[PDB]
Amino acid sequence: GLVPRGSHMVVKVGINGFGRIGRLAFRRIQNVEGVEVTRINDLTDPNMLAHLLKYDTTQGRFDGTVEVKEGGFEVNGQFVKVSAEREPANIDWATDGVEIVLEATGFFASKEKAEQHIHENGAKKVVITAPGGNDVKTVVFNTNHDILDGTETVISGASSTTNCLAPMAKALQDNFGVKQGLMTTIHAYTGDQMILDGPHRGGDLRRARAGAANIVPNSTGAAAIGLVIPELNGKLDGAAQRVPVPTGSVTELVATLEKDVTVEEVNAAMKAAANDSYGYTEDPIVSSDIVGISYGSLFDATQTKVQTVDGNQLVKVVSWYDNEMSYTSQLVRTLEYFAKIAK
Amino acid sequence: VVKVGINGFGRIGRLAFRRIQNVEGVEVTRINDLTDPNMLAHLLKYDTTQGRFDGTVEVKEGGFEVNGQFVKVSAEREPANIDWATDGVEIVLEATGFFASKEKAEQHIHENGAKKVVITAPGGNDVKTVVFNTNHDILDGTETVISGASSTTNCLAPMAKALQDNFGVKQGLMTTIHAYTGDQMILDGPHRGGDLRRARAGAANIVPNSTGAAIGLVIPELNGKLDGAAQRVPVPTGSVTELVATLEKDVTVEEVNAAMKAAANDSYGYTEDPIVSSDIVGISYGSLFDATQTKVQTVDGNQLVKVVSWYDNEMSYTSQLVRTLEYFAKIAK
Amino acid sequence: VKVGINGFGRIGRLAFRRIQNVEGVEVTRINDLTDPNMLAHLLKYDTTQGRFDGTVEVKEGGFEVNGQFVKVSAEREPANIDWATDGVEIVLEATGFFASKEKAEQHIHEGAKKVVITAPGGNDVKTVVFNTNHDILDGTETVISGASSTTNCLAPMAKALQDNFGVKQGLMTTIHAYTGDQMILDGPHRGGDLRRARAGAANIVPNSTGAAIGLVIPELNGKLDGAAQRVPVPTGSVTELVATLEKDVTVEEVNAAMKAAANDSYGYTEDPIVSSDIVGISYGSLFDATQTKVQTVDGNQLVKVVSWYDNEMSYTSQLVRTLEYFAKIA
Amino acid sequence: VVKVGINGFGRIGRLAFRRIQNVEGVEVTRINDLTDPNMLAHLLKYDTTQGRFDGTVEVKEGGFEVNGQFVKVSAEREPANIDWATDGVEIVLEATGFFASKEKAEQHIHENGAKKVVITAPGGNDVKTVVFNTNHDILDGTETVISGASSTTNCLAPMAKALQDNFGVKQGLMTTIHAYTGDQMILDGPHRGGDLRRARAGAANIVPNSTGAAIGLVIPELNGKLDGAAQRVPVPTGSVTELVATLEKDVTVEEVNAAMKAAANDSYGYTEDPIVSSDIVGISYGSLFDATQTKVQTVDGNQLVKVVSWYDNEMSYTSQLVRTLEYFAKIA
Ligand SMILES: NC(=O)c1ccc[n+]([C@@H]2O[C@H](COP(=O)([O-])OP(=O)(O)OC[C@H]3O[C@@H](n4cnc5c(N)ncnc54)[C@H](O)[C@@H]3O)[C@@H](O)[C@H]2O)c1
Ligand SMILES: NC(=O)c1ccc[n+]([C@@H]2O[C@H](COP(=O)([O-])OP(=O)(O)OC[C@H]3O[C@@H](n4cnc5c(N)ncnc54)[C@H](O)[C@@H]3O)[C@@H](O)[C@H]2O)c1
Ligand SMILES: NC(=O)c1ccc[n+]([C@@H]2O[C@H](COP(=O)([O-])OP(=O)(O)OC[C@H]3O[C@@H](n4cnc5c(N)ncnc54)[C@H](O)[C@@H]3O)[C@@H](O)[C@H]2O)c1
Ligand SMILES: NC(=O)c1ccc[n+]([C@@H]2O[C@H](COP(=O)([O-])OP(=O)(O)OC[C@H]3O[C@@H](n4cnc5c(N)ncnc54)[C@H](O)[C@@H]3O)[C@@H](O)[C@H]2O)c1
Ligand SMILES: O=C[C@H](O)COP(=O)(O)O
Ligand SMILES: O=C[C@H](O)COP(=O)(O)O
Ligand SMILES: O=C[C@H](O)COP(=O)(O)O
Ligand SMILES: O=C[C@H](O)COP(=O)(O)O
Repeated sequence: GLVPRGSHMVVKVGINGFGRIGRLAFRRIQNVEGVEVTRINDLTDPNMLAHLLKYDTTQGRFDGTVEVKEGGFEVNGQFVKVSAEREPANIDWATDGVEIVLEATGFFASKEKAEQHIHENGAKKVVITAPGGNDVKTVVFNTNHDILDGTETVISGASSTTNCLAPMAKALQDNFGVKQGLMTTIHAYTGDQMILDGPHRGGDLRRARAGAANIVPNSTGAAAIGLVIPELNGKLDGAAQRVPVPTGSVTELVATLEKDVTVEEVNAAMKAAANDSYGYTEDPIVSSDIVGISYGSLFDATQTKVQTVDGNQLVKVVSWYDNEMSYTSQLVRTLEYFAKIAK
Repeated sequence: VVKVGINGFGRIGRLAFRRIQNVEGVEVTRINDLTDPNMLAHLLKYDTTQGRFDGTVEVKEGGFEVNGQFVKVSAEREPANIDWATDGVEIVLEATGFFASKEKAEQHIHENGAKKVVITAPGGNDVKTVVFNTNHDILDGTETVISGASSTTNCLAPMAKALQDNFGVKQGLMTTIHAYTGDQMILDGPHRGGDLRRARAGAANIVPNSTGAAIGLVIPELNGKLDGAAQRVPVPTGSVTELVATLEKDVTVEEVNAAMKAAANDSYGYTEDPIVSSDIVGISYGSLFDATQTKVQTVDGNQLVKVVSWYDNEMSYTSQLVRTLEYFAKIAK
Repeated sequence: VKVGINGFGRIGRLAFRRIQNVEGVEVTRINDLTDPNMLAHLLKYDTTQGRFDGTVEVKEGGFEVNGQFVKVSAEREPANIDWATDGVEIVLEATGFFASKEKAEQHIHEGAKKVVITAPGGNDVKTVVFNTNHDILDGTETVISGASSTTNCLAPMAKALQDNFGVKQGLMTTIHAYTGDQMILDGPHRGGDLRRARAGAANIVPNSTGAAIGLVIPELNGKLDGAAQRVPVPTGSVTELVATLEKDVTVEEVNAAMKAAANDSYGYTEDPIVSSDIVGISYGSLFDATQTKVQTVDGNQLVKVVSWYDNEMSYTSQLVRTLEYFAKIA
Repeated sequence: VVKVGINGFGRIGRLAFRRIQNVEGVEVTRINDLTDPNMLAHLLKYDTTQGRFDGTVEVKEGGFEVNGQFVKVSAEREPANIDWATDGVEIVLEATGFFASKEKAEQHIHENGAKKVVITAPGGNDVKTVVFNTNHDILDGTETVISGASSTTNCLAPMAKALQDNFGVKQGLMTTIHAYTGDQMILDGPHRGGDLRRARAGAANIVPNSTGAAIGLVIPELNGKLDGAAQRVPVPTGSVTELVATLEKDVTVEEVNAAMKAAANDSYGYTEDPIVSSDIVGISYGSLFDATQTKVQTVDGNQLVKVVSWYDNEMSYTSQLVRTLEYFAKIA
C-alpha cells in the first residue's frame, strides 16, 4: 500500500560531496527517468567539478557534453547549480526544488549530523552513502529494501563491502543456515588513505601509509551486517587488506553451516539467488574485469571451497565488487525506490 | 668450507648469493643461467626491491669478481651437461623453477657434477621438505635431493605448529595476500603454463591463484587438515598469510598471541606494531606473526580463530633456504 | 577482403576488435603459440581496454565471435601457415619476431598474398602513418610497415611544423607506458637490454625508441633523433619534441597550425588532460596545446610541442585504417 | 652543538631528522606538526620508500625518545605561537610547505622563538637560495631566512653550471620525469590548490605539471636562459631531469661526459651504468649525472645537446638540505 510515483513524476535530488561516489551517482542518474540532480554542494569552484565529471581515471570519459557556466555547469544543455558551503545547515536546498539529499562527503555519516540538511529552505530527506549508525535503517537493494515505508527522514545505503557480502551471506542462510563466519575483503585503496607516508587526520597508523605502494591491513564497515540481515547479527565479523589498485575489490567469507554441503550445491544456490544486484560467473576473472559493473555483488564459483575434516566443514565463498560503481549502482537503485514512496 | 653452485641466478638465486656472503664455510664458486656474465653482474649490483649490492662487482671473461673473488658463469640449458665438479661444487641450489622434482633435480648428480641438490621450491611427496626451525630434524645428511619448501609454507608452518602444540588444530583454511611474481605476465598475454589468471597483467590486478602450501610434509599430524588459496596483488615483493581455523581447546586472543610470542625464534618473529608490507621487505625472519590482526570469534560456544603472519616472499624464504643449506652442508655424509 | 592475424597479442587482439566495425574487412584465421581457450579468454577480458563488446564462445580448433567461427592455429614458422585454406589474402604480422622484409615474406608462398608488419620493418619497406604519407601506397607492394606507435604520434605533429614553419633540427622524448618486452620483475632479458631487464611497473626506465621517421617524412631525414622514458602505467603515452625552426613563431601560431592540421588521425585539445584520458582513443596522435612552449632568448627560439597517444589503441586505429585502405587497392 | 627545530615532520622533515643523527654539530630538540606523538613516532620508525629507522624509537608523554634521547613534540598551527626557545632551538627547518616566503617564514622569529630559518623549498626572489657545492659561497651567516631550493633545482644546478663553465650556455629547455608527491591526490578529487592535474590520481597517471626550478637565483649568469616543466609518473619516490640546450662552443658526447666527471664531488655524482629509478632511492648525491643518456645532435653545423641526471627527490634533496644546514649553523 505504498502508492509509488511514476517515472514521469520527477523527484529533484541534491548531492553533498561531489567526490567519487557523488560524481558516479550523478552519472547513473542521467539514465534514471524521474530522478534529476539540480544542485551540487562541495568545497570548490565549478570549473574543478566540471573537469572531474568529464574526465575519470578509473571509470572513463563522461558520456555527454559538459560546459562550465557562472555558479554552476551545463550537462547536455541542462544547467546544474554549484555551491561551496561547509556547513549542511547553511545549504538552501529548497531554492532548487531539492527534496532528497545524497550525503556523500564522508563527514556527516550519522543521524544527528545528516539531519542538519533538514531545516527551513532545506531538504525533506537524506540518503547517507555509507554506514550511518544503528539508529538508521540500512539498505542493501534486492536484499532488505522491504524495510522502507517512505516516512523515514534519514537512511543509509550501507558500505560497498556490505552490498557485496549481504546477498552472498543471505543465500547461505536461506539455503543452509549459518552458524558463524569470518570475512576478509581484499580491497582497492581509497581517498581516506594517504598518497605517501604522512600524518593521517583520523589517527589511523595504517591509513597514514602510502596506499598505492603497500598491502595495508584495516578495519571494515561491513562487520553492521546485522542491520541488513537481522538473523545473522553478531554471527559475522571481519577485516580488510587494502592493496594497490585504484578501484575494484573482492570479499572472501569463511563460515560454518547448519547443514552439510558440497561445492556444487553452494554454487547452485548462488546461481539460483542471482538477480540485477547479485551476479553469477564461472569465468576465471581478475579485478579489472569488474570495474564499472552494475552488480552490487558478483559471485565467483571458481573460488568456492568446501573443506571436510572429520565430519566437520569449513565453507569458503568469494564475490567480486567494484567498490565504486557496484556500490553506486545499488545506491541509485535504493534512491530511485525511496524517492517513489517518499511521504 | 663447503662449495655451492647456483642453477638459476634469478630472484631467489641472486638473493641466496647475497646472504651466503655472510655465512662462513659456505661459498658460491659457480653460477649457471641462460645469459652472459654482464647481465648477471648487473642484476646482482642493482635490485629494484632489495637495494644495491653491499660490495664490489666487476665483470670478467667467463664470469665476474665479487669483492676480489672470481665466480665462474656458464650458460648451460641441460642440468646433465653442467660440470659442477670442475669448480669443487658439492651442493647445488636448484633455483630455475624448471627442475622441481626428484627425477629432474637428480640430473645435476652425475660424473663431474654435484653430489647433492637443494630445490628452492616444493619438489613432490618423495622428497624431504624442510622449513628451518620447524622440521629440519628430519635431515640425517644421506639425502641426495631435498626441498626448501615454498615461501608461504615457511610463513604458515611455524604459526600452524604453534597452534597445534598449544591448543590442537581440528581444521583450517588459509588465504595468502601475495606479491606478484615472475611467472605472472607484465601485461595481458598468453601464459606458457596455461593459467588464465597468471596470463593477466600482474601489477594492475587483484589476481586469484593457487598456492604451493604440501604442509603435511612439514607437519605430519596436520596432513589433510589444511587447505588454501592466494590473492596476487600489485606489490613487487612482500606478502601476508591469513589462517582461519577451528581448535580443540577454547582460547582467548591474549592466549593465542602469548603462545606465538613463546614460539618466537630466528625463523619465527613476533610484533605488536601496526605495520604494512613495505616494512617486511628484506627481513630475515621466515615468518613474522602480527598480534594486531588476531581474532577469536565466539558464537554460541563455538570458536573460529584467525591468525595472521607477514613474510617477504623473496628474502624471508631466502633466509630460511640458506639456513637449511648451511645446516645440510655441515651434516652431508 | 579476408585477413589473417599472426600474433594475437596486444596489437593483434585490439586490431581484431576494431575490424568488427569495418565493413569489407574480416578476420577468418588467427595464428599464435597457444590453444583457442587461452586466446578466447584474452579477447573477452582486457585489463586496460575493457570487456569485449560481443559474445565469444570456444569451439574445437577455434572460437565463435557473435556466431561467426574463426579458426585458430599454433604454428611457430610463418612458412608452414596455410593461410589460403581460409581465404586469407593479407596477413597482420603482430608477433614482434618477423619485423623485416625477409622474415615477413615467409608468409607469402603457395599462403598469403600480402603482409602488413605492425612495427618498423627496415628501410627497404614502405612505412606508412595514415593521413600523413599513405599517398606512397600504389597497391603492388608485397610487404608494408604500419610504423611504431611513437612514429604515428610524432609524424603529424612534426609535419605540421615543417609545412608551416620549416624544421631545422629536433630532439624528442617519449614518456611511455611499459610494454610486454619489459620484465615484470628484475630478471635476465632475452634481448640483452640491461634496462628492459628491470621491473617495468616499479621503475622509471630509460630506453631507445623506434621513431628514429625519415621514411615517413623524407625532408626531415637525419634532422630528428630521440629517446624514451618507460614509466609505470600499463598503457598510455606522451611525446615531447624540442625543435629549432626556420621562421620565428609565437605559442598562438603553433597551436593554430596544429588545429588547422587536425583530422581523424591527428586530434586537438586545450583541456589539461592526463594519460588515463587517452586510453582507448581512435586518434593516432592528440596534440595538447596546454603544454606548448616557445622560448625566445637573444633572438633565438627553442620550440616545444607535445602530443598524447595510447600506444595500444591509437596505433591500432592507425594500423586498421592503413589496412583497410591497402586492402581496397588490389 | 647547534640545536635545531623541525616545523612539518613530513617526508623531508622526517628524512632530515634521520640524517641529522649522523651529523655531530647538529641536534633536533623540538618537532612541530598537527598530530600526536604516537603518529609521528610510528612514521619515523617505518618508511615505505626509505626503509626502517636505524635505531630505537619509543613513545613518551608530549614527545618521544630516539636512542634514549627525548625529543619534544607540539601541535601548533601558527608559527608565531611556537615557543622554540624553550628547547634551545636557534635554527628552524620550515618543512610544512605552507610558509615558503620571507614574510611567512619570519613568523618563526620572535621572543621565545628562533633566531634563523631554513625553508625546505623555493622561498621567493628576496631570499638567498642555496644549492650546496654550487653556490653556498653566497652565505655569510647574518641572514635570518634562507631557502634550500627545490629538489629539481639541486639536480639541475650542478649539471647546468658544468655546461656553462666549460662550453657556455645560450639557452635551454628542461623536462623532469618526476615521482608523485603529497600535494597530488591519491584518487581523482578536488585539489585544494585549484590545479586540475594534481587533482588526478597520482599513482595511476602520467600527469603534466609545472616545476619549481624554472635557477637564476643559484646561477646568476643563466638567469632567464632556462625554462621547463614536469611529467609526474607512478613511482612513490625517485626522479630524473632531462635538459636540452644550445651551447656557445661545438662539442662531442665524450667532451660533455668528461666535463661532468671532472665536475663530480659529494653533491654531484657520475655514472656510466644503465640504471633505473629504484637504484637512486636513498642516495646522498644531490644530482647523479648519467653518461649513458647523453646526446649531441649535429644538423647543418648546428648542435642540440641533451644531458640527463638522476635524483631521489626525497633523499637527494634532504642530503643537500642538511649539508646546507650544517654549514649555515657553523657560520652564525
Ligand atoms: N569510494 C568508495 O569506494 C566508497 C564506497 C562506498 C561508500 N563510500 C562512502 O561515500 C562517501 C564518500 O566517499 P568518496 O570515496 O566519494 O569520497 P571522496 O573523498 O572522493 O569525496 C568526498 C567529497 O566531499 C567533499 N567534501 C568534504 N567535506 C565537505 C563539506 N564539509 N561540505 C561539502 N563537501 C565536502 C570533498 O571536497 C570531496 O569532493 C564516504 O561516506 C565513503 O565512506 C565510498
Ligand atoms: N620469488 C619468490 O617469491 C619465490 C619464493 C620461494 C620460492 N620460489 C621458487 O624459486 C624458483 C625461482 O623463482 P624466481 O622468482 O627466483 O625465478 P626467476 O624467474 O626470477 O628466475 C629464474 C631464473 O632461472 C633461469 N633459468 C631458466 N631456465 C633455466 C635453465 N634451463 N638453466 C639455467 N637457468 C635457467 C632464468 O634465466 C632466471 O634467471 C621457482 O621454483 C619458484 O617457485 C620463488
Ligand atoms: N603494444 C604496443 O605498445 C605496440 C605499439 C605499436 C607496435 N607494437 C608492435 O606490435 C608487435 C606486437 O606487440 P604486442 O605489444 O602486441 O606484443 P605481445 O607480446 O602482446 O604479442 C606477441 C604475441 O605473438 C605471439 N607469438 C610470439 N612468437 C610467435 C610465433 N613465432 N608465431 C606465432 N605467434 C607468436 C605471442 O604468443 C603473443 O601473443 C611488436 O612488433 C611491437 O613492437 C606494439
Ligand atoms: N617530497 C619532495 O619531493 C620534496 C623535495 C624538495 C622539497 N620539498 C618541499 O618540502 C616541503 C614539504 O614537502 P613534503 O612532501 O615533505 O610535505 P609532507 O606533506 O610530507 O609533510 C608536510 C607536513 O607538515 C605538516 N603541517 C602542515 N601544516 C602545518 C602547520 N601549519 N604547522 C605544522 N605542521 C604542519 C603536515 O601534517 C605534514 O606532516 C614543501 O615545501 C616541498 O616543496 C619536497
Ligand atoms: O571507505 C569506503 C569503502 O569502500 C567502504 O567501506 P568497506 O570497504 O568496509 O565496505
Ligand atoms: O612462486 C612463488 C613463491 O614460491 C611463493 O608462492 P606460494 O604462495 O605458493 O608459497
Ligand atoms: O610501438 C611499439 C612499442 O609500443 C614501442 O613504441 P616506440 O618504438 O614507438 O617507442
Ligand atoms: O612538490 C614538491 C616537489 O618535489 C618540489 O620539487 P620540484 O619543483 O623540483 O619538482
